[PDB]
Amino acid sequence: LTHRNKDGTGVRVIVAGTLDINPDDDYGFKQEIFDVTSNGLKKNPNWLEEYHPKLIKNKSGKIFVETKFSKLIGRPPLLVPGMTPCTVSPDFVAATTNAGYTIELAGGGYFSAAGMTAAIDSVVSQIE
Amino acid sequence: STRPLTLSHGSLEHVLLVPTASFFIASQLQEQFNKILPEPTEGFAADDEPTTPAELVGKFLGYVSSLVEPSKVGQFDQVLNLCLTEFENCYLEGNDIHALAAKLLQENDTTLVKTKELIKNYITARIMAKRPFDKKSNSALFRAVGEGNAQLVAIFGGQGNTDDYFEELRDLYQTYHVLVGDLIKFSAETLS
Amino acid sequence: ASLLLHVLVAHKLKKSLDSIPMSKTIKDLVGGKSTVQNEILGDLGKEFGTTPEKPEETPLEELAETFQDTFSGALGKQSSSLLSRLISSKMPGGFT
Ligand SMILES: *P(=O)(O)OCC(C)(C)[C@@H](O)C(=O)NCCC(=O)NCCS
Repeated sequence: LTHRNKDGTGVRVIVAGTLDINPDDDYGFKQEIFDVTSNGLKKNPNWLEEYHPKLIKNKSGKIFVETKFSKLIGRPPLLVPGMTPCTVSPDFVAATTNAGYTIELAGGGYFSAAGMTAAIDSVVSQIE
Repeated sequence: STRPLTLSHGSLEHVLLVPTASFFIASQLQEQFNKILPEPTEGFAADDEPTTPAELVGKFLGYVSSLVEPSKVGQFDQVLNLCLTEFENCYLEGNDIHALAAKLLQENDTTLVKTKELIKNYITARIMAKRPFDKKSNSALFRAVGEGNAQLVAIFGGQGNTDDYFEELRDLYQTYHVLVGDLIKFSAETLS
Repeated sequence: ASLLLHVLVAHKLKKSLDSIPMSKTIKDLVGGKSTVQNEILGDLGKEFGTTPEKPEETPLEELAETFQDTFSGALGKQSSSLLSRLISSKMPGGFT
């Protein structure tokens, strides 16, 4: 009961009264008390510290919100998503990409490989 | 000057090195033990029959521990003391019994009832053969609290958590008889 | 899956294969003791692998389908181990 109240604060519950095995391995049983190896000291995640948003700079000196997602793409953690009328235009996809933000070209406004390929080519021609 | 003895049940065995000084005792226990435990069946699934070498040695430690006296130095004291020292050096590799009971449960096809008795047997044996727990164990968790990594808090429950709490007192007393027997006894007197 | 699930639940409740109606949640059948509830969920975890979210809130009838898809007449870990006990522990005295 206490475990579920404070999943994601960085607290491990050990049920000191019973020996069993947790498949999830969310909380411990008696073993964790007695065990001598590193399988006695296990910690539970502290989401506020694991996934704390940070800042960070280029050689250029240009600040970024650092997160799991921005660290992968090298751009701010903001995406304009695929909208059928709105991000069908390769002139919009290009402007948003140029700016420095992630954007989906929208399949939903294209009816054939030929038609989309012409669109994707019009994007590639305009971006850096 | 030693001599081999082989505790076995169906397909699995532990080979046991008895000083020949006290062999005519041990071989008499071996045959008496080898008739109580049942007919080997595939998987070793039935609750009584042990499933690993580690359980078979434990089943023995229990059967021997059931013939010793805690005061009177009998014949079986040195027999038991050289089943323990085998069991502790093969299958515990300087861990706790609980850490072993866990391993068997997620590796092998043991059950809970099967692994509860192994903990009863070993902890009974440790006390029937005057080897009381006195070493400050190297528990990873408590090495970690000394160092100042881990903070611990104790919490105690109340009524509502189970239909029959009293099965918890029965299962606790069945298994740690030899550790709690004195506290139970004290409460029974103090309430009465 | 609809038979296997019924049997796994029936066996854990010490109850007959028709005294459990399939149109009923797992948290309904063992409403009292919460231990048995999770212990059933632990068994379905081993048996069929991946579960829905809050499986003890969806009727066995409804939950049997969700398994029927990604499972293929496989007895797997838990059920095999329950039969291994049933035979050896009961008295098919010699015949395994
Ligand atoms: P399960 O999910 O039902 O297990 C949890 C529990 C309901 C047993 C537990 O949360 C519980 O006991 N709830 C109420 C707490 C309680 O028992 N209070 C004490 C009465 S003085």
